[PDB]
Order: sequence, then C-alpha cells, then structure tokens
Amino acid sequence: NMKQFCKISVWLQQHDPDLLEIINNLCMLGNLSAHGVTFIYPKQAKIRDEIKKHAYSNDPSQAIKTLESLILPFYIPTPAEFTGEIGSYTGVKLEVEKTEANKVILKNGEAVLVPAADFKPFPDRRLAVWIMESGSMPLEGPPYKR
Amino acid sequence: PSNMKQFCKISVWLQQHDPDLLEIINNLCMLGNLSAHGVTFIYPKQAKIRDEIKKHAYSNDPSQAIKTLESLILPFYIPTPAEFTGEIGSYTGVKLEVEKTEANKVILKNGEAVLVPAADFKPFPDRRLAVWIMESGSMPLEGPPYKR
Amino acid sequence: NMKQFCKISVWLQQHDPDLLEIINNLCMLGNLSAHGVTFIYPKQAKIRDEIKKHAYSNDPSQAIKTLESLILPFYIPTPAEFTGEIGSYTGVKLEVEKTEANKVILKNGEAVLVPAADFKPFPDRRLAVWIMESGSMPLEGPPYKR
Repeated sequence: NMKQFCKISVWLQQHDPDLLEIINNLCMLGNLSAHGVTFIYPKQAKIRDEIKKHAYSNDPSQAIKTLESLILPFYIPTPAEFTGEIGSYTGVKLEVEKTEANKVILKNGEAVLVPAADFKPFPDRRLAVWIMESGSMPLEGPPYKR
Repeated sequence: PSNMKQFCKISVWLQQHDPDLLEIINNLCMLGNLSAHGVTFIYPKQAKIRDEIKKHAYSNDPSQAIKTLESLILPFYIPTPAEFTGEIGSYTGVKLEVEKTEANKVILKNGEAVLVPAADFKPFPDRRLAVWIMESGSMPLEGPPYKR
Repeated sequence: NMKQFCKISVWLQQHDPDLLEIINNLCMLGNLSAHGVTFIYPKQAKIRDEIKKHAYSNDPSQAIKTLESLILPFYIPTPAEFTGEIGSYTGVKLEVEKTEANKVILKNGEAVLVPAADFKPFPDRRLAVWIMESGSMPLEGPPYKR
C-alpha cells in the first residue's frame, strides 16, 4: 500500500480495483495518465455499481461517458484551480456553484468534491484526485475551449 | 471480475476466455501484434495446438511458439468469410489460400484450418477487430508470401 | 517457467513479483526496457527488505534511488563488457576492482556480481541480468558522461 503516487492507477488500485479494471477493459487507462490529470472518484457505491452494470452490459456506452465525465485532462489540486475553461473528457465545461477552502460544489449535477486526503502525488507530477461525496458530474452542457 | 460483452481490444476477450494464452503472448512480447490496418486473431480450440504453444514457450527455445502465434495473428480486418480473399496473411507473411467458403465458415489450404467466427467477440463499432475460432487444422506457417 | 526472455520484467515476475510490483508502483518499469539494459538483482533479503520499507513509506526517495542504482542503461552480458564509461541510472560511474570469467567485483561498495544462471535473452534483444551475491551498488560518486 503506497502513500505517494506516481500515477492515479496506483491510488485507484488501493481503493477500487474493480473500477480500475473497467477503465482498462474500456481502453481508457490513457485518459488517466499524464497537460495534467484530475480523477473524480465517486464515493457512493450506487454510482460505481451503475458504472459496473453498464460496463458489463451488451452496450457500455453509458459507462464510457460516465467515466469520461469523471476524468479531467487538467491539474486541479485545490479549489482555486476549479476555474476557467476546464472540464472532463466529455468536453463539458465545469461551472462552480460554491467554493471553499477544501471543498467545491459544481453546477449541472450538484457534485460535492473534496480533495482525497490520502492521495498525494510525486514531485512535479501534476496528478490530483477528488472524492465526489454526493451528486453527479455533468454529462451534457456548454463545452470548454480546450 | 471482467465480463465485458463488447471489446475495445482483443486482449480483453482473451483475458476472459484464455488468460494463460494471453500471458504467453505478453511474456513473448507479442501484445503489440494483437493491437491496432486492423487485426484478426485465430484462437486455437484443439488441445494439441494449444499445448504445443505452452510447451514451446516455456522451453529453452520459444521461437517455435513465437512462429505459431505469428500464424494466428493477421494484420488485417477480416470479419466475415467474404474478406478471406486477396493479398492477406498472418505475421508469418504467408498468403492465405481458401479451400472452401461458407456463410459462417472458412477452410484454408496449407494446414486445413477450419475457421468459425467467434460469436461472443463483438468489437466496439469503431474498432477493426475480429476473432475466429480454429476448430481443426493448423494455420499456414510456410508458403508463398502475400504482396505487401 | 520461461527459459528465454524478451524483457527483464518476465524474469522478475518469476523470481520476485513483490519487487516487480514495487518497480511498477514507482513508475520505473520503463527503466528496465531497452540502448541495452542490465538489471542487478539483490540476492540478500534485507536489501530487498529495505527497498520495500522505503517504498511504502511517506517518502520513497531512497527506494527510488536504490532501484536506479540497480538498473544500468547498458548491455553487459559478460565480465568483459564491465569496462569504460558505464553506470546506473543514478549516473555514478562504475569502477571494476576484480574481474573473472563468471564474476565481477565492483568498487564503492564491493558488489559481487554473477550473471543470472537462468536468464538468457532473446537473440536480438540486448538484455542482461546479474545477481548481486554480496555488497552494495554505488549511490554517489564521479559520474560517467553518457
């Protein structure tokens, strides 16, 4: 069990090996590899099992877009960086509803995001992991200029 | 565990059906041959073909297992019996000659390879991947090469 | 078991899966892949004990630097090639104290290196594995210049 992380997959392996297995079996591990990378871990098991349900269905389309909505190609370590033209691999721009010192609430789903207390990246490696305690990440909306 | 119904790469299908064979392909540094010109994989159903792959791989000279696995991987997208035509072949370079064609079966010369499309291999719509089941015979190893 | 190897990782997967997992968890698997590559497996347990301890600590800096000293970006199959401007990923130049037909003893730690009896590379692959029966690989010193 690692305490520092050179890649997000090592963190996800210690928390949810099943979800990491789905990311690999969907050919999406490259989206998790660092432009920075910020992963949104859905804490609620109902969300993750809905991902597993769709991923192991005859059409994993919804599991793909949902996992795309949880992976941002940007390095966002603190609430201060949750600003500007940023978003997930779906392309939908994220809009902040409320900001705090260690918490962020987004619009278009009301997703409450708190930085992972145990995730800490290697020196100068631009990786970040947030915990989605409630709500859902946006799926459709205005795009961010990439 | 992994129970994908659609496949973004052939290794996912192999991991669920034959994980030991996938480990052999990885241990022989041949996973790149399986990845996307489009790729068609021929899965060996019979024991004596698969056992010789395992034995040759874990022997002092794994070259024979490498050549056999090269015969089972075609750098072409061949989903149906109709596509088994023209200058196509495996990584051995040998051109495939069709003996008899059916709606859902192909028999090849130079080994009597009886090939049936794997029904449970359904690739992603944007992936030029195909998996066939060799029910008997052997894929061509040596023969006239196909024009590159 | 494999008798011939296309990459060092397959050999380490058979002899020490724990050490391979550490290398992957430190994002150092690429250091072992081929210019040639020479891996030095520490036979003594406590050297591998300390690698694991520093790896899963709060700061894996030492486990990283230790593994860097065990991986050489050069193809050294026999004692005859243990000469010239050679060294590990730490950059420190290796100086040979004693050379034999099937053994090589280094300065700056008295590392006794014998080629692995069961590692035979693929014909066109420049990979070699040595067993460090005693001593330590150099950590600091004058660098060879690439």
